[PDB]
Amino acid sequence: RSRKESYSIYVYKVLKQVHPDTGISSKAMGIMNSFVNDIFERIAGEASRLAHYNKRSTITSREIQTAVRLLLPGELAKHAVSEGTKAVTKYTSAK
Amino acid sequence: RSRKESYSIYVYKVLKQVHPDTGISSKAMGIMNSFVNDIFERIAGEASRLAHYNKRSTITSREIQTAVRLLLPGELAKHAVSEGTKAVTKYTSAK
Amino acid sequence: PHRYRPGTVALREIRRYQKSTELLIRKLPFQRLVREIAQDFKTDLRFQSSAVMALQEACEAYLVGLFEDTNLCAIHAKRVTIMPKDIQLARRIRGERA
Amino acid sequence: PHRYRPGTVALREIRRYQKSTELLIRKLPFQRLVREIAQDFKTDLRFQSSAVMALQEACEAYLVGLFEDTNLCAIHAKRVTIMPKDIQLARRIRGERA
Amino acid sequence: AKTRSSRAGLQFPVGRVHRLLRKGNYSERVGAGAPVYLAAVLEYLTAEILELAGNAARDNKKTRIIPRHLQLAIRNDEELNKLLGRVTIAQGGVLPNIQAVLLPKK
Amino acid sequence: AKTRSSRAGLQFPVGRVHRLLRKGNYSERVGAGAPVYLAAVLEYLTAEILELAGNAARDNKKTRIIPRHLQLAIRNDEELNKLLGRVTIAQGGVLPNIQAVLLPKK
Amino acid sequence: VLRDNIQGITKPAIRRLARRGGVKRISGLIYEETRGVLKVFLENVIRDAVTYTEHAKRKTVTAMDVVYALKRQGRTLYGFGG
Amino acid sequence: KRHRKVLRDNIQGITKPAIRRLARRGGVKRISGLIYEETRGVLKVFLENVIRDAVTYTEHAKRKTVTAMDVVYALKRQGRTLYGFGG
DNA sequence: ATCAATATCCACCTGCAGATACTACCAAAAGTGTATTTGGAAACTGCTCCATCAAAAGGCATGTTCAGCTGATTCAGCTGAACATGCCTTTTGATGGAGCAGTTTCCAAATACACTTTTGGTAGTATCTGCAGGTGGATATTGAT
DNA sequence: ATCAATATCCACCTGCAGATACTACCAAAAGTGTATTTGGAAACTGCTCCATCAAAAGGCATGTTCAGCTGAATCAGCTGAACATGCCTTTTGATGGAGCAGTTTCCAAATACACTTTTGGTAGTATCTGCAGGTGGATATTGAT
Ligand SMILES: O=C(O)c1ccc(P(c2ccccc2)c2ccccc2)cc1
Ligand SMILES: [Au+]
Ligand SMILES: [Mg+2]
Ligand SMILES: [Mg+2]
Ligand SMILES: [Mg+2]
Ligand SMILES: [Mg+2]
Repeated sequence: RSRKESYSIYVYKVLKQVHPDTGISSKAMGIMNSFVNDIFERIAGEASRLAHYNKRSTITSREIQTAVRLLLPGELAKHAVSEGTKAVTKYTSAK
Repeated sequence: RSRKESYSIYVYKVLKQVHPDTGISSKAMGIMNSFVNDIFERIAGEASRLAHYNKRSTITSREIQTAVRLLLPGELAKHAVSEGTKAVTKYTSAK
Repeated sequence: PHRYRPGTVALREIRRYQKSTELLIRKLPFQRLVREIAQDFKTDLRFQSSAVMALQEACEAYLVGLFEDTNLCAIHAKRVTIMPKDIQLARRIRGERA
Repeated sequence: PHRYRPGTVALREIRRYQKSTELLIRKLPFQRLVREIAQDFKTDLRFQSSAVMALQEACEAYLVGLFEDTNLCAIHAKRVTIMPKDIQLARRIRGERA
Repeated sequence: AKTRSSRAGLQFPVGRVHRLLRKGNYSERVGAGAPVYLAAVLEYLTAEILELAGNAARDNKKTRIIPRHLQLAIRNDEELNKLLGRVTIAQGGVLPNIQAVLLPKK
Repeated sequence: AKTRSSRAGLQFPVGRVHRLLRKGNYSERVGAGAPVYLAAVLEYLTAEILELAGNAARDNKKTRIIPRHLQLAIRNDEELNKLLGRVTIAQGGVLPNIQAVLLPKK
Repeated sequence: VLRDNIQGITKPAIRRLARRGGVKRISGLIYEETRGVLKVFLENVIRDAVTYTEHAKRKTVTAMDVVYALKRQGRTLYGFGG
Repeated sequence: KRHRKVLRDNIQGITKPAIRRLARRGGVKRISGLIYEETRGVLKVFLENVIRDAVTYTEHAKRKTVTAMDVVYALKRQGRTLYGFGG
């Protein structure tokens, strides 16, 4: 009965933007969920350590950004950083 | 001048118990300090994860115990679990 | 009758099994082995179907990976035939033992 | 005029260095190399001297460990001489370049 | 009432990411930008994989992404392969790859 | 006023371990037994290491434990060696070990 | 015709695994070596899985128990939850 | 005011004898002449990776000084945990 | 080379296992209004970190010499690849019930808060003691003969 | 075997860095004692989904045959060890200067928290279809001659 959350709604929405005529199997979707949760945990984990090392009680976008740089290879990091900074800009410039 | 705490005091007490006539260099003490901090984080981290996995918000001696069985190999686990069970049983019966 | 030369079917199987993703160990014997090993740690255990499958996916992907490194160790020694010493060297360097 | 045969002094050196714990790379050159590499990432950095020593202890322990694995790769090939291909195989199996 | 995702221009759920940061014991406090940034990062990486996996489906005359396609996408891209170097994709198989010295001579 | 270390039978500091568990963001709550059990495990392990290192000191005709003695103790014990298999002990060196084929003669 | 459970991992199945690993030729001693290695892997992962089971006060090993075990053994598996 | 002298080619300070010594500690009896450049290259990669992470922690903390702690945390991230320098 | 055997590729077809679509709640995001909390912005320290200069040794660079290791070559014998099929183990699908999971309850045990007490980490001086590094000088080890 | 060169061992012996010893010590913990809140064990049980098993399925155990791989043996070339010789660069230990980690005190901004709306997201349910296998026939690959 109880709710079992996942990212699949959102993975599917991003799939449609990227390949509008392409679908995805259930198994493939499980893998994509595992992927999001894994990277979530690695980034959050590094951000947590970063805050703790600097005796801060708060994880900000600056900890998320440094974590991304520590965790992602080169080109992926650059784009992830630019996508993250863009989303925070759009979010702020929005009454 | 701020207080930089360490486990030195306690490492030394334990040294005197096992080898009454043996000293320890400050570099050896540095290592022993890194070792305790390291094992603390590993046990605490396994305990944290384990509680989250079971939707608990409390880390009890039961979470520590399991984390110790996950982290330590064979005999060290067995002996560690005995000393910890016995420290709690004693602690509980001493108030 | 007609007879393929030694190695010709071996190559063919390499191409065939690298194209596909089906599990390559039969399910029941795997499941028995899992339960046997599990019995030494706790008796009267049941297993979700997906629990055993996750285990079989993990062992097979591990063993395939190990066979790749094993093969590199055989080739390093100017052979094309994998041996126990190749598996042992691969495990040693990986840090799985010794 | 007296000569040890090839291998005799090499074995003596293995016993000598395996017995001792001192850093084997000269300090000032190692420090220059750290400063050069860091400078290429970021200008105007300073280093605590213990930071540089921590890097040198890490780099030496990594290299010693790599040479053990490399040596096993040579011996597996029925040689006693380590070659670049032994280091590369060790690094590949370790997953440093897998 | 507007969602924080829609404000940030994102498909990934900012609110959920925020909650998952609170209740994961990562820190005592969470800044307002952090879930936005994190959600955008996860969306980005999701798009990148779905892009290359889609392409792999296309190459194999298929319109539905399966684990095989995810495996092909990940292991043929140098950066994704590194990010996911200690990860097993169930039902992924491996890349076709035969060592040269094993190919028949004549 | 008795310390919780004295109540529990312990040289290692229970209060300190409780506090480090709180400030580390491991969980919302910390049970009363948890730091007692953890301080004991920590004490056990350090006793184990110091026993063996003390022995390596004595074997090398020394009274003061240095990092080399800690390394010999760790690397000569199968279990401590596995527990610490991805750790470097500064100024530790290595175990004496020469592969057999490298020795002279036959 | 009784038979060990380990031996149910058969020469041809080990051979298929090798083939997916790109192996052309296989010594006869590999089959027993491989069985030993597989047993160790299963022991190490099942141990941790069951330890999670026992901690949750369950009698059924879940996919999640296996997934968490694999993760801490440095063998992260995607597609079965978590 | 002062500057800094240009740092170039410092990898060559990891000399042939220093590399022999490290190999000896690692149990090596005989060493091909190509090993020295190959080792310099492996060393450079390993240093770049650790320094990159350590400098990232420095910059995050808004310091100009790389601490032992920054190096220790960079080594830990890299799966090369080091005892003896804090933490 | 030619030529047969068999593997491999491609077009087309089609039923249904497994997608995508739709509906309808409702937990959990968002909105609102206070109630804490924090991370600096300025404004000072005392560090260490950098720089540099001089002396000295300890290790490094180089060239020579040839020991013995590597890699090529050849080859014989052993050892794994290929092979046809019915026996038998696994796969498939149908059916009780174990136990996971939903739900509710309630108190032993947790956090919170304001005192009181004690310990651990400093820093100032003082003393001590283990052992690093130097000294012969008695005991191996190696390699030429 | 025996002999001579030289590395190794070991044990005693003085300078001293690093260790242990107080002293005093205070600021931050840690402890003690109510007041207050609640997480999760306990108990009951609904309903997945798990173990078992009968009939249907199709992979593997087997023994023979010999292709071709591995490992042994031989050896010519040349690479890499050993060592002598000349001296550059590192090590060591000063000294000064300052760039900058590390604190502390005030707030303006930011984030938590208790309370209410107002959905977006899930489970359950209902349609829709991509493609796994199947066949049929052309073509490539392999191996024999
Ligand atoms: O990182 C790898 O994946 C890797 C694979 C193989 C080798 P081996 C090697 C030896 C024979 C055939 C094929 C490969 C090697 C490398 C350089 C020169 C000579 C031999 C080295 C590295
Ligand atoms: Au190789
Ligand atoms: Mg004792
Ligand atoms: Mg001495
Ligand atoms: Mg030749
Ligand atoms: Mg088809």
